[PDB]
Amino acid sequence: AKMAFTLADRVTEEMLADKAALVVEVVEENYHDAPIVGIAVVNEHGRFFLRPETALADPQFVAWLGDETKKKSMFDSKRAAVALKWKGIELCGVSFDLLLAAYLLDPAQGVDDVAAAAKMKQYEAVRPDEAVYGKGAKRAVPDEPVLAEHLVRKAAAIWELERPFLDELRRNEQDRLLVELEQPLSSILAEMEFAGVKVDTKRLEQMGKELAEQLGTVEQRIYELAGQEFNINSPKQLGVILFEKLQLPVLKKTKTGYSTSADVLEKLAPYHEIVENILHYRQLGKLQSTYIEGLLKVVRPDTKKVHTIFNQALTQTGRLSSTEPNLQNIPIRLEEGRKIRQAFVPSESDWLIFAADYSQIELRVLAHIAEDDNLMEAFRRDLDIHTKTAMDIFQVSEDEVTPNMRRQAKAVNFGIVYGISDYGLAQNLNISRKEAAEFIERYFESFPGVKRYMENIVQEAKQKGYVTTLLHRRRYLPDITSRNFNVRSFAERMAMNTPIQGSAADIIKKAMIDLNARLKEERLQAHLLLQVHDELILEAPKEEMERLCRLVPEVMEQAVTLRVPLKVDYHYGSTWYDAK
DNA sequence: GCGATCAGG
DNA sequence: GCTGATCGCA
Ligand SMILES: OC[C@H]1O[C@@](CO)(O[C@H]2O[C@H](CO)[C@@H](O)[C@H](O)[C@H]2O)[C@@H](O)[C@@H]1O
Ligand SMILES: [Mg+2]
Repeated sequence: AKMAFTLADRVTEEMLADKAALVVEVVEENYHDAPIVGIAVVNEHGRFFLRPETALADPQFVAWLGDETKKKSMFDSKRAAVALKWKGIELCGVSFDLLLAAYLLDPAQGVDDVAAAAKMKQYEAVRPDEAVYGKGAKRAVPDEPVLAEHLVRKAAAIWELERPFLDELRRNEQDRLLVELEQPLSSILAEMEFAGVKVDTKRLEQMGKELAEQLGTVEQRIYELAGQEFNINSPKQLGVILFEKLQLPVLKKTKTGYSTSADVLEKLAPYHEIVENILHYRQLGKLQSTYIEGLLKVVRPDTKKVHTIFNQALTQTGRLSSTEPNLQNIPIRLEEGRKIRQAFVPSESDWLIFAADYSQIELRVLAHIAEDDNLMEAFRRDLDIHTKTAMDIFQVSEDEVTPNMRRQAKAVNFGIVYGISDYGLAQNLNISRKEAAEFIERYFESFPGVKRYMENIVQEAKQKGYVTTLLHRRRYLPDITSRNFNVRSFAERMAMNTPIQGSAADIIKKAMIDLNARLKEERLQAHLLLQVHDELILEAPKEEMERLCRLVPEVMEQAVTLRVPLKVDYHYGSTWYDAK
């Protein structure tokens, strides 16, 4: 059953054909400055395995890799491209990425390796990576014979699977989504990750010192009020102190014990002074452990930069995710946590951070897809959407909208943007499910077009089995037919929400591609560093700010043309914190 | 390893 | 509502 192939000791001309399935294996999960353990090539002439030290030192092979006219089919090309960038080698001509193809066909399958993608087309002549490399403290690279056969089988699977995957994408009207959006985006993300973001470690360390002192003060105060010392970080130990020793009311319980989440503590604060201190401790501890110590752990000592990895094939909405570190959830709401952003600085002297964000892109997308007259008019007038929503649902003039009314209208809009249930809204506003439902009812009366859309999209999901986005991304919802109210309800809200969130994801991805093309045409040194769902973060020479102030918003606003305009806000400064 | 927690959009 | 990082405890 063994698969034939040549275990080459040298690179030959037949290995450099203009079309091939290529495997440049990086076993380490985090591929930054990571080892390439082997290379496999499959083309019209045969199957070949090459030792990295050999292939990567060969001028012809390196030239072949960087030749845009020599087309390669791969799985997770970004991983290979980045690992190669760290070695000063350019990878060009990737015309098909099986990971991205599988992801577009069905994001819910969780395809994470060639074997998983192959199984989608009943191809099983390849082993899962985990079976070959193991996992955890057991994860390691097998002897050459085992490694070589695995890489060749993966290349062979890619070679065989390109056509059927492209055929199905074509049927789904997703061929352009792969070739014109996701694949070009993959290269841009590779550049962003490789560039990394500079961190002011001295500043971070100084902050940690301060928090350490503040944590010590609050920590001691907590034992003072509790009358004893315990592990505040232990929900179990803390639960004992709060609900047994101090006799605080049990307003909520968890699957295993007493609930001590912030929302619960907030309600208990009036009963005892220890509560506010626990909350403060929680806040400081979160910053210290996750955003100070955690960040410092992944900063590269030599360059002082962090190189995140964007997972482009994970979410069912089309959004990106960020890891090691996660740069999509750096604090900003509270001033104390916001200061963390002062640690993210430009990578060069006299450069600045530039940040541009879409203003309410999700609700604008909803106005467009639902063709709701009221919502479209609101955005055409560039109204404060929360104030407008409050005016409509509570039936009052703009002057009559109170701060509490706007806050609740804003919560309703938040619920619409993320597709939360009436139960979730009730929880967020600390009201009854019935009152939350009444708010939603009033909203649909004010925005009948949105109501019709939500009804129609649910019916469409049930009829076709999936829902789609502006650029044809797809999400299957098998649970839409469940006879279980909760399971079905969740699916219906995803049917409602995915076209909204997913289309917003499509738009910013296209904006990134359009922006990089524009930056190159204008020969600006400015470059993308991060994407945080509805915002783009760049760095550039201070002398390019004025040009970026006009260029970036324009490109982002013109990425697509909707029934309502798109609006982009922007700021720049010496640190990410200052780009506000 | 996994629940409980909390950060962002 | 989701994804990722932390912690404590299995
Ligand atoms: O290279 C990213 C790419 O690989 C997958 C597996 O095919 O994820 C792996 O690498 C990520 C970055 O280190 C990890 O977060 C993840 O746990 C690991 O399996 C894909 O999901 C991703 O698109
Ligand atoms: Mg915004």
